[PDB]
Amino acid sequence: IANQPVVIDNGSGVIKAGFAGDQIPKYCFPNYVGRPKHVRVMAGALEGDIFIGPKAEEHRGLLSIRYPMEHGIVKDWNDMERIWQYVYSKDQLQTFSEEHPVLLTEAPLNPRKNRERAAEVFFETFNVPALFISMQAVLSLYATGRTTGVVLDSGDGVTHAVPIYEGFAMPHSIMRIDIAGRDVSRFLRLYLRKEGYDFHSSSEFEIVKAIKERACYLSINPQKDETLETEKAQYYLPDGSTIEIGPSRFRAPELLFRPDLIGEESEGIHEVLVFAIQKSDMDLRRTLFSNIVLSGGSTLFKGFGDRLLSEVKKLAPKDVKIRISAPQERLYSTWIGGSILASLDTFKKMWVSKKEYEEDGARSIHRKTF
Amino acid sequence: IANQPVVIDNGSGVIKAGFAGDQIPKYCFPNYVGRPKHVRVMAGALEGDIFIGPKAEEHRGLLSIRYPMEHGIVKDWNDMERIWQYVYSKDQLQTFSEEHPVLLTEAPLNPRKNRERAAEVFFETFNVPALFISMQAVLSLYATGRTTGVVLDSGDGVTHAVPIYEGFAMPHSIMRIDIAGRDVSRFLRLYLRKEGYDFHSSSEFEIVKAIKERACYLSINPQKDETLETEKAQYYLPDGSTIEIGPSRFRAPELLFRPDLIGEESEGIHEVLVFAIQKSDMDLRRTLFSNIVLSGGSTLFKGFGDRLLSEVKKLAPKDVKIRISAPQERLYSTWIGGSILASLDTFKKMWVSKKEYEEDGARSIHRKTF
Amino acid sequence: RALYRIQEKRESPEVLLTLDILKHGKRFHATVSFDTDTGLKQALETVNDYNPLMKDFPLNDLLSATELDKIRQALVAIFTHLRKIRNTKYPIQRALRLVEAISRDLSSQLLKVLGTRKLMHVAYEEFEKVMVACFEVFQTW
Ligand SMILES: Nc1ncnc2c1ncn2[C@@H]1O[C@H](COP(=O)(O)OP(=O)(O)O)[C@@H](O)[C@H]1O
Ligand SMILES: Nc1ncnc2c1ncn2[C@@H]1O[C@H](COP(=O)(O)OP(=O)(O)O)[C@@H](O)[C@H]1O
Ligand SMILES: [Mg+2]
Ligand SMILES: [Mg+2]
Repeated sequence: IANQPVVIDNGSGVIKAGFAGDQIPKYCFPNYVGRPKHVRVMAGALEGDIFIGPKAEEHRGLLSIRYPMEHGIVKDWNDMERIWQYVYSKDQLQTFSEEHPVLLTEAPLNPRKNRERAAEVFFETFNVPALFISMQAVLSLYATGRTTGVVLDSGDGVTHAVPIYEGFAMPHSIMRIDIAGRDVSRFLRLYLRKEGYDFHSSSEFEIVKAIKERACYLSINPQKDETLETEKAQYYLPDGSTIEIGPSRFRAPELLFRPDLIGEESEGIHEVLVFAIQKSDMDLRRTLFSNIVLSGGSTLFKGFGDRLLSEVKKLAPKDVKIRISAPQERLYSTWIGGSILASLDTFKKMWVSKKEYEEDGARSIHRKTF
Repeated sequence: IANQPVVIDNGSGVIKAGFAGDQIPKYCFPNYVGRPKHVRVMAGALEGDIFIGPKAEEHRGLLSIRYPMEHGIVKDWNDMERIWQYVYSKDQLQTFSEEHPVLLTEAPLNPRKNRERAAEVFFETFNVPALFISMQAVLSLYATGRTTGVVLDSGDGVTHAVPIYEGFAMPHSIMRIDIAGRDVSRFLRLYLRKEGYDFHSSSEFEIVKAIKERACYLSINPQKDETLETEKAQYYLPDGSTIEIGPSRFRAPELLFRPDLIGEESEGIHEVLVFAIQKSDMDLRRTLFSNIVLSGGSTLFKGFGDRLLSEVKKLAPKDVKIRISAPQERLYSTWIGGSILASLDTFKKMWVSKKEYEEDGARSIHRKTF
Repeated sequence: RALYRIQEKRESPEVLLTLDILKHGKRFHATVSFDTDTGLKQALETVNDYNPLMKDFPLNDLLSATELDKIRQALVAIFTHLRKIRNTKYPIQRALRLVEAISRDLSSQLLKVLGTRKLMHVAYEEFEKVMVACFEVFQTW
């Protein structure tokens, strides 16, 4: 049934779901499953043993939290099936999976088994008419309104730079590292433990994520701010008590720009971007430096753009125009692109029809994904 | 009866096209076909798999470059058909091919099948009213305005010394070698590799060609400049990086005067000229030495004229005045000659008419060209 | 012609200003769909590619022919014009269907001319002249 297709930006930390043609993702919620930690004792307690969406956030302290996917790869598939069912529930999208094509998204350079199982879940558990699994850089470029650019997407679980010139993707310049917002939040939890505040529960880890979102920033340069030893700032916990953050405010998001702070022998986000640009052809490099597009929630850190510009200037050639485009809707750029793409009449030629899946199976989605 | 004839000097490096009577070729573009080598992912990308002309130069980093001609001989005839179609497109000459006689140019001592297939393409595919396959050197001399002399045309693919007496090219004194500007640029690529700066891509061969056109010269004394300490002039690449050239700056155009640097047991350009002069009649040698006309792009190296004059004086007899003429319009000398020839009313008596080709075939061009 | 008219309208200042305003409001849905989903570029490419074959087709000479030699010459002209298909990217199956249609027109024209001839009424030698002319037309085909 050729109703409006359903666009599901399948983030590692937050899922953004809506119908194609909508200006913004109407149904966004965290990508985790909460289960009641304690014992149900009273008649008339909360119904159901699986809490997903704002119901999980309202009763966050009551629940033990599990994230179905890590680094863009689904680890628990029953939880992912539950969450994608919740996307279709009476609360979210109030619709039937059978009647709407689906535009899914995944990180680049992901395992093939992930795509295979996602297609299997969306064609067998849900009897979707049509599925299309799309990479996210193209959606960032659609949302920002370009055809040329290098998309540096840093989300909850995966950071990656994808260069595209005139709508042609360079698949061999795609850089990816598994350092993203969740790693920064874990590092911030470690630093807070080193202050004296132990946040070992999972709801307390969500509190740490809120701390990272609210009170954390990237200094323009690390050495002078590290040596200054500035004063501490007060953050109010949910229960009313206060904590002194201090150096954890800025030493935590520095994990993006040097993953060796946790022993990972990986590249910084600036090195990811510059390597993606410099692996491209020699003539496209100057154009790619002038068109850098930020995406994902981890690029929203206070002072992120300034530090990234300074680092890319340090790494780029002399007198090269670097211009980083950082739209306001960095969180929802991927979904807005998916909505723009799914609304096109050309989108009918891209998806994998259900009968086409039955004919081939994993081969159909493997061919038509790229 | 037909429209004004169209002159098409199709070199190995750059094609130069226009209408007869123009002072200069208004429609010059490189003689290669660019095909995109990356993955088209989004709607709104560049349209078409074939990029010819300035569209190929604008997106040069996106394309694999293929040269149809090699040493003045068409190796890929589909690409040649595409390029000649582009010569007639709305971007160049804005006219239909069924209305204008054509004056194609061909390098001397080419394969017979090359001329036959070119005429077949021009009479069948393009349905030209008439055709005339000329020779480049005699046209260059016509452009100079002289009637007797020696034309040492050194282009991208083939260099050749042709003596002409009163407008007639002596065919038993034509000297030709296949070492030309493209060979010099390949040698320059090899030397830059020997200097640490490595280029592989067909698009980066154009960067090497630009380096040749920008920073390369012919030293008057190769052995003197060889032993001295180099200056290492720095060249700025398109991406903004810099490279120090040094000894490769002058040893690269040395290939014209010493083919043995690439293991070829063929004459040098000075030897080509002198052997063409000395193979002619003993009566004409003095006036041929007194009338030498340079042509083609490879004759534009800094110090080319002085070096060639020194070499010819070394090889020429004493008490013989040597005058190498180096007109400013060396690149378009042969096209200007084709335009001068096609303007005359006698050109009506020179072309192979369409009916003549229809009734005879390859024999019509075989008698009419010679 | 209609696609050229649509293209001329698309380049007018009003359409460009509307698209620029929608871009400045970040309403990229409409602008991207207008750029891509129209199919105007592909249609223009197809019709411009087909134009040399369709331009100045001599079919009228076959349709206006009232004598068998004129029909034969019109068929010569029609096939010589159909030889221009190499320059285009026309579908070959569509070309064979066009040849089918040209055969239909040839049959209709021959039927009309022979109806004006009244073959059975005239003497036998005139009938033989008309027959050899018609079979020369078929051999030309
Ligand atoms: N204002 C902010 N400052 C810093 N980090 C943020 C901010 N807003 C969101 N984030 C981080 O971004 C992540 C969510 O990014 P998202 O765009 O959902 O990526 P994905 O699509 O891969 O899930 C969260 O882990 C959160 O920690
Ligand atoms: N200023 C210059 N210095 C050195 N080489 C040049 C210069 N300009 C053009 N060339 C070389 O000349 C070649 C083109 O010469 P041209 O006369 O167009 O050849 P053709 O006869 O094949 O058209 C190119 O390969 C280019 O490398
Ligand atoms: Mg994301
Ligand atoms: Mg030439």
